[PDB]
This record gives sequence, C-alpha cells and structure tokens, in this order.
Amino acid sequence: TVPGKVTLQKDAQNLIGISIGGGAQYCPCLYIVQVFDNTPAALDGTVAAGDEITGVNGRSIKGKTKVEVAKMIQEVKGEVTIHYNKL
Amino acid sequence: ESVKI
Repeated sequence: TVPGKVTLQKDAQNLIGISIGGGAQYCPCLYIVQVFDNTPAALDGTVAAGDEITGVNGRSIKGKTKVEVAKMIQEVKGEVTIHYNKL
Repeated sequence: ESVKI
C-alpha cells in the first residue's frame, strides 16, 4: 500500500462525506467504502473507496471501533486530515 | 453496514 494523508475541510453539516468499514477484536482494520456526491472528500478527489484509512488529524485509528472512528471525525471541526492508504 | 461521516 501507499501511505498518504490529505487535509480535507469539513462541510456545512460537519461531515466531510466518506463511508468506512471495520470491526473489533478481530477486524480492527478500518477502511473506506465509498464517497458521497457534493462532499468535500469527493469534490476534492483524494479520499474514497479503495483507500484504507489509518489516521485522522494526526491521531491513530488503527485499532479503534467503527462507532469510535465515526464520532471522531464528526467531532473534529475545520481542516480535517485523513491518513489513507492507496491499495 | 457502513458508517458515513
């Protein structure tokens, strides 16, 4: 894979617009599923399906739960960074 | 299932 991080700013609804998928105690590896239209993540053209996320605003997500990561991004405001891995 | 944020 290729380690990469992009600084995407939050939208009006405090949602960069990006889906993920992961578990816990077996599948702690969180990854991206797809993107939504009219979203900063889509319009920007950086983070989307195929790219595995492994960081946010410098923090580490490789180990957290789906609900944990989701709330993490929703909590962050402004220039939100996402360390995705091109696969 | 896919949590969107």
